[PDB]
Amino acid sequence: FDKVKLSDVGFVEAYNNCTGGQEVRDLLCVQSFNGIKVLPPVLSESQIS
Amino acid sequence: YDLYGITGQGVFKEVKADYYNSWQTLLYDVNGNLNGFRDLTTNKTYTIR
Repeated sequence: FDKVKLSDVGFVEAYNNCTGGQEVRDLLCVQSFNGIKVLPPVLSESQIS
Repeated sequence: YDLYGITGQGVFKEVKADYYNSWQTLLYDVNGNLNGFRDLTTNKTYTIR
């Protein structure tokens, strides 16, 4: 999980910095603004672990 | 907003930008969205989200 930035649990962390209006230069926040947002899977990554 | 003809809606966040030379005023991004703006009547800068 250290190597890959956009891991499974990291997506919602990457979505949580989108709403506040701070450092909004990344591309992931733009995709959610037009409906293309990644959803989490059913099982959490803690659960599979 | 209707900024000098450009129509759109969003927030305004005042940030002390730089290097808007003399003629170049409106800061577009790669995708043809409006991402930054300079007022001609106040010589101030903004960034739009």
